[PDB]
Amino acid sequence: KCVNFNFNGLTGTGVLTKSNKKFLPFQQFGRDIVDTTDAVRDPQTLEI
Amino acid sequence: KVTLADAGFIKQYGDCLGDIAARCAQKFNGLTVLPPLLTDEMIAQ
Ligand SMILES: *[C@@H]1O[C@H](CO)[C@@H](O)[C@H](O)[C@H]1NC(C)=O
Repeated sequence: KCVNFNFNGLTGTGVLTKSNKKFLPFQQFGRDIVDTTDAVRDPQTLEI
Repeated sequence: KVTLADAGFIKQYGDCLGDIAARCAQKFNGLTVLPPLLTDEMIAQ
């Protein structure tokens, strides 16, 4: 659903869904082709 | 022979993907493309 969110200081508005991206253990944020954030690691569950 | 990259349609359901941006704003940054009034079939006619 479209919610506001704040993930460890990164804030914004959007719909959060299950990702099929595989982040390596040191990665916290992901970005798309245009250098805007498009995925996060949950600070508590570590799900992408 | 000609590949048209924009080819505007209803792409919000299309946009959701693993690599969401897939692109030329993907609509999200405020840039969209309107369809032509005459479709390719109408021009062919
Ligand atoms: C944070 O605490 C919760 C408590 O249930 C735990 O399940 C979770 O794994 C913890 N996360 C980290 C990163 O320690």
